[PDB]
Amino acid sequence: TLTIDGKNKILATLTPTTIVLHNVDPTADPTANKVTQPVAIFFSEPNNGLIASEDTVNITVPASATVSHFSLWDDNSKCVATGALSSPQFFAEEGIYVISSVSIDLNK
Amino acid sequence: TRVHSYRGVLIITDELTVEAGSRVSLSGYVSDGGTSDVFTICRLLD
Repeated sequence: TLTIDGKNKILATLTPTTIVLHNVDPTADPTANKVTQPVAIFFSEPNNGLIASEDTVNITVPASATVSHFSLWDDNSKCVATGALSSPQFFAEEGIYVISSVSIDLNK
Repeated sequence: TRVHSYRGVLIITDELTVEAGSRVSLSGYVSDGGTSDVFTICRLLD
């Protein structure tokens, strides 16, 4: 039942910095199934209680790999949030996976 | 909390240029006569 002023004055401290891709749904503390090497992801300023990534992030995906779930990480090597990307994909060969944006939101 | 993400397109930028060269080769020598027709001895008269 938080208010926008609150909502915003909360996610400002979150600051996720790293994103890791996973083949299957993450566990309570996802440590296995890490398919891609971690990469930096620059987030943005809270506004209306939701923060979204600002840079189109490109991640190398190894051959014969599938990507369906992601886990954001902070600077303390502690997984913050977990979810699933809209469209999974199989990379039969060496390729690059692109994420247009990820939006941590609290409006629902 | 949603945590729901999105997905984009693979956009890449590269600058490509192909180049070539040129060289001019010439072979000449001082004229010492020349291939003539009917090479015969002659007796000029004025």
